[PDB]
Amino acid sequence: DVQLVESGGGLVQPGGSRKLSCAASGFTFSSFGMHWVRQAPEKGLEWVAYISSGSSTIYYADTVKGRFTISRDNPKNTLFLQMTSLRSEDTAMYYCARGKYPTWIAYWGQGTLVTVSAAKTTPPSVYPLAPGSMVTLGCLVKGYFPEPVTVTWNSGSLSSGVHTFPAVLQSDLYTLSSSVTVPSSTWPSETVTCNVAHPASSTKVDKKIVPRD
Amino acid sequence: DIVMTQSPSSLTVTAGEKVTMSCKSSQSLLNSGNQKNYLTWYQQKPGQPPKLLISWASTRDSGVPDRFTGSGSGTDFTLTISSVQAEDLAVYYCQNDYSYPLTFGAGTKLELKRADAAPTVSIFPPSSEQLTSGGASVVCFLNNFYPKDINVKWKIDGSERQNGVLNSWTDQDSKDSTYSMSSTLTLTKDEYERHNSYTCEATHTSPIVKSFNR
Amino acid sequence: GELYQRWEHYGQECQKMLETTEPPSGLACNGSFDMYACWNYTAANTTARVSCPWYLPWFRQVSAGFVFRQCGSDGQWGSWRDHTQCENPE
Ligand code: NA
Repeated sequence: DVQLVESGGGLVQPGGSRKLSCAASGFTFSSFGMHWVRQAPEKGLEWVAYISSGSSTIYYADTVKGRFTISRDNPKNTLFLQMTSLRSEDTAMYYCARGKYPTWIAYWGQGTLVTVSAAKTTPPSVYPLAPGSMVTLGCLVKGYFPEPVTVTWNSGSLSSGVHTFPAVLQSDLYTLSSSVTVPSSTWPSETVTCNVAHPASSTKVDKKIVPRD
Repeated sequence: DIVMTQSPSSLTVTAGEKVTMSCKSSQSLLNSGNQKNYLTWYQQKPGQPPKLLISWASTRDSGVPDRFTGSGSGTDFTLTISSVQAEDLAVYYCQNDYSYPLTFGAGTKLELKRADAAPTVSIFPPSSEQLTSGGASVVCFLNNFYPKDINVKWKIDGSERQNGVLNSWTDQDSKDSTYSMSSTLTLTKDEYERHNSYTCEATHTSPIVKSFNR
Repeated sequence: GELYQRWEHYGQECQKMLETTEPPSGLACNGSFDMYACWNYTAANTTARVSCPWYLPWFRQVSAGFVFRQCGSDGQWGSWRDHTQCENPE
């Protein structure tokens, strides 16, 4: 199958630079033109750039021409986007995309999030949410910047019955909670751990939920 | 540049019914040479990248079922979904595929009408870790309810607390079309220790009440 | 005036189709627009066909015809062509 895996997102200061990469597999990469498309948070889709299979023709959107350079390394099956002179309005989830005749844009990658802000990276503090006197447990991921974080339970094995709530912004810091619902027979007889990742700070936390309060 | 205008901005429908949304371009997307309209539809699930639905106005991509129908020509285009399922919850974009720059509409968000459901509510005291560092967040989960409109009230020793509460609603669920929300009452460790009973109650039917002491 | 602009679009359509497709498995001739017809990726040692280009002023009366070209066994196109089915039927 076709899959595009973007990489290189994170925090950039206004006016700085950042290079995104897109690893492609499942097709003859050297035969396809490639796009970059971005999506501001809670907003719509904006096409950014296109590069033909041989890098011979290239199109840029007006809001980007002069600052961004699209390029590719066909032997390494990789699409690149070199961004410069970034500003707040460049904050978006950035997608790479491949075409499929008759359309220019058919397959999308998972995306990588780029935050342009003068605020500083801070890792999250992860707190367990054990109840007092099906059981629901939680993890509080408080005071991090920027987005995103990744929350899993027991490393993915606990998949259904999970609610990870959108983060709220306060004092230049994000905070989210994540709930999981399990049968009373498993907890606390077996282990329930939430795994919180914050790539912008290279933080990875495993917090085990211990019962009392 | 071709401007793409989609309407309605969003709508809600119950499962089994059929929906129609419109997409209009400021310039014709019809190539009279090959008689094809360069209009493509995408479906973006919550928290997912967009998915190709229909290309050249009416051609379904392989794997897309028949209940997704695209039509129109020139500047007026329409997407129609019959037998709407729970999983159809998404934002539906149309895109100018005729000439560069490629431009998208603002999208049509498809939401679902569901049977009313009461929330499953759980309350959690602050953790000892956070207490030791000076903070005290009390978390209250309201999971799998409908409709989205819901009220949370915090009570400290029987007195309503409104200072320091932050609420966050999830997107609609793609399977059962319910909503969930988390309510977090954050206090200093100092003020938290000055009281005993903490209560969050949900109202949408009498209030559903969860509490703890200490 | 309109003929040439339609011919431009046909050439643009050919580039797009090549940039949004890949050749079939194995040795194959590379896709190419030769200013007359859009030649698709074609398996080696075959004679390719594509519809008479829709930019011809008489396309309606030749729409079911084809222009032919040989894809050599070496993955290289031939220089000969049969476009008799695309001739203006006066
Ligand atoms: Na190609």
